[PDB]
Amino acid sequence: KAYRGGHLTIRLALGGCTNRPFYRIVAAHNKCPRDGRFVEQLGSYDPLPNSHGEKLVALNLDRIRHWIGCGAHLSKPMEKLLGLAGFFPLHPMMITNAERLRRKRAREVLLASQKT
Amino acid sequence: VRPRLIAELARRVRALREQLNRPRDSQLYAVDYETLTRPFSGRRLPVRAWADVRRESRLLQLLGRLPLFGLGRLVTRKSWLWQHDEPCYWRLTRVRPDYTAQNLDHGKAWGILTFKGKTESEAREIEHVMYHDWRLVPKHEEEAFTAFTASVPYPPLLRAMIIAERQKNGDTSTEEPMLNVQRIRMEPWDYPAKQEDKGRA
Amino acid sequence: QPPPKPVIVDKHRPVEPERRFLSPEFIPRRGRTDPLKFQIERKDMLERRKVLHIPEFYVGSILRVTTADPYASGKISQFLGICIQRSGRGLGATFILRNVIEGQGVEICFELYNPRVQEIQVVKLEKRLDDSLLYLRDALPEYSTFDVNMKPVVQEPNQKVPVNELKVKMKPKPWSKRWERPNFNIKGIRFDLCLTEQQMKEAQKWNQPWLEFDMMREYDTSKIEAAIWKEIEASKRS
Amino acid sequence: SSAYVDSHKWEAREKEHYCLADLASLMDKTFERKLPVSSLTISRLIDNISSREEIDHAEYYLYKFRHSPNCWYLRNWTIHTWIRQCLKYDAQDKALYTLVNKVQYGIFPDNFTFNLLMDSFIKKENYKDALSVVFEVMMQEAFEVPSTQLLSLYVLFHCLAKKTDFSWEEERNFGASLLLPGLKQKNSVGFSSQLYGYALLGKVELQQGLRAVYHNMPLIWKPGYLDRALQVMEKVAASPEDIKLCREALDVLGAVLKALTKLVEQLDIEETEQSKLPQYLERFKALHSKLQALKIESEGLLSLTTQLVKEKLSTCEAEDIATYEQNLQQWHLDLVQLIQREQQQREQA
Ligand SMILES: [Mg+2]
Repeated sequence: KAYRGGHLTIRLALGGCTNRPFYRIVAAHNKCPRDGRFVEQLGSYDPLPNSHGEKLVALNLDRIRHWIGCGAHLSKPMEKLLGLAGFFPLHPMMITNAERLRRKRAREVLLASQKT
Repeated sequence: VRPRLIAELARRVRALREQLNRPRDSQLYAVDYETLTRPFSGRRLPVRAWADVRRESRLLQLLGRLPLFGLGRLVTRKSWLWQHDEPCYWRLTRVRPDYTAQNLDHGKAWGILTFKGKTESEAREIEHVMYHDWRLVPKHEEEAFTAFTASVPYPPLLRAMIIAERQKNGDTSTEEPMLNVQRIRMEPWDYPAKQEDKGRA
Repeated sequence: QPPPKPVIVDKHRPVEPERRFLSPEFIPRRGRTDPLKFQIERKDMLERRKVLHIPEFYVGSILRVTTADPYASGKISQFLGICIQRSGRGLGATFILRNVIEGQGVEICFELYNPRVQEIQVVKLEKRLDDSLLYLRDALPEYSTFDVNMKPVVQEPNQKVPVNELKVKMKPKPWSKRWERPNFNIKGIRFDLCLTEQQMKEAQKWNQPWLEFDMMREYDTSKIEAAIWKEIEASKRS
Repeated sequence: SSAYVDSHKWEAREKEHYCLADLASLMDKTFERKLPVSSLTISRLIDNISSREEIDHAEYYLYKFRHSPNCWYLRNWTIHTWIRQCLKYDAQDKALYTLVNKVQYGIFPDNFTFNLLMDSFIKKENYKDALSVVFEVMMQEAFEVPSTQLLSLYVLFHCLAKKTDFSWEEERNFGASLLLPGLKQKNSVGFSSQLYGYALLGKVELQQGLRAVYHNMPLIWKPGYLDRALQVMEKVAASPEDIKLCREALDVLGAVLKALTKLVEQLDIEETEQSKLPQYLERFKALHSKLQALKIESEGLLSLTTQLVKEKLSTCEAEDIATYEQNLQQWHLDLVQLIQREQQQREQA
């Protein structure tokens, strides 16, 4: 399936049955479907906690750097996870979300202090 | 193998007919200020440009009030001069209006430009000509208006990787790794584009 | 914001002065009767002419006609066609039009004095070698196929009649009128491909030279057309 | 200036003597096949024109040329062929309609040609004609020319002879037109006319907002027209000769009448003119008192002072004539090449 124009894109593929999402970071074209074919399977991610409570994620640093040097665009969630990892700069929208959550928490604590 | 000819015939015919009788730029740029909808498209305009299209005029509409559309006359990007206090303009070199228009209020024209006093030694093409965001500066108060005047640390994991790499290599290199940032010319949004790259209905 | 306007002038001393042209329907027929009939019908059609313009035309000309019809979209009927013939005298004179549309070759007989017609227009004014072009029914459709939306070919205000010297290919022999005979004196058709020397020479056996050599059947007109012109000018002045 | 208005060279120089009818037929066929056509056809036509109907034919052939595949050329010498062919046969209403709806015609006469036109207008002694025409000159924005003195005379006379109280289009036009003639930096007449124009523009703003100040009109977008007028007055008081007239009386009347008791273009932090009115009036009275303490005879009629300008007007008309002959020479030089160029097509054929 030769897609006109388009561009390679490292993004998330969904797996697992309902109520059990399991993401997989993988390189694929911009035009492929969500669970469409890919080129090279890169890493995995579990948005659910394990028995230890921590959540699992795997990165293939050398291969990811090779794909980026060859040219591949990034999707907001996967580059967000990368920035949270530390191999990548942190996300400004993440900073804004954190700041907004803290503002709202302070506002709610102030309202509670007023009520009590 | 069986060849096919009607496909190529229809391709050639469609190409010839469309390049012959494509829609006029003036026609497809015309706007009705009562409903703010371009004919031939039936599409609405963005909220940020609603008032601009209601009130302000177009580039050729402004340039129709002086001979030869004012070769070298000051036309400045209203958006650039409202987004930044610095002056930015267009050294318009070539002009060509669309004669099908009654008021001759559309066409193609461009030349050299400047952004923050950064002159370009090439007469390239304008961007977003059809917008109602064009302001004409007269020849008085001309020179006064035209007057104009390191590194970042790597990510933590990346610098740790490089540290481990050069430690296995053997060199100490206690210096923290860095990259050049003045080379990276982060360009503002408002830097113009190439018209021929973007297509046309 | 007025629109533009078209004009056409032409001032050449030897070329432009085309003096006079008469209609083929004002003239009477060889038949015998009181000239009073002719003159009253003539003044009638002239006081109608004061309303209706009839941009003059000829056989082989293209006319676009709009008429007031009771049963039609908007109660109007618009038709474009080639002038096959003009027949009749007096008020009931008519002209034939023809055109091919949707593979069908249609023809109409429009009378040029019935009030039912509203306006007529000359899209093209030219003249063919043949007096009557009713053999276009047997001719190929591609000669008769004309566009309904074709714009008027405006002619110079005073010039000679453009005569297109051409020929026409035809459907094979099974014709309705037997045009190959010399009784009709036609030249647009092309015997060289429509038939052989044998067939043409066999058809010219019906030829008789004497018809044109005779001088007692011919119809002189000079005095009649002159009186007609005089009466027309009198009505115009009045 | 009969000698300035007369020019036999133009009417007795380079007449094509081609058939108007043949040129019209050629133009009609060329605009039927809608391919581009050079200005040579229209130029030869106009040069051959000798009749009213033929000037009208050229008028709507110019319509068709504006609507033709080429419009940028806009040859001033062809424009002046047309202007002379119209004004020698005296089509007053026609020329007025063209000059007002130039957007449909696209006529842009230069300094000397327009000065001849306005001199003929003087000779026929019509006022509202010249008024609308100088409004169209303001629209053209061509005032660094010897015709600036004529424009000044016209406006200085008509702003006094108008006597029309309330009309927003007309008053805005007056206010905007009274600026450009005075930009040549000459004297009291000049900069005080600039001041009164600033005052009129600020008045139009205060009474109908800043929108019309620039919507259908090229102006600067700063709302402080009264502030700029105060700046002008105080810098003049600081700094020549200042021959003043009682238009400051009208300025005071407007200021006080505005002091007497939707899209938001103004910036929030900055003040609004409605709230600036008080300090505007305060500083206006202060500058008035300062100027009276400092030229203020208020008797010299402004239109009378334009008669003294006739001296240097008659001085600069010589340079204007000289530039006109230079333009004629350049036209005769570059135009002859275009005729051999039209012969190039026949040589190729
Ligand atoms: Mg039959």
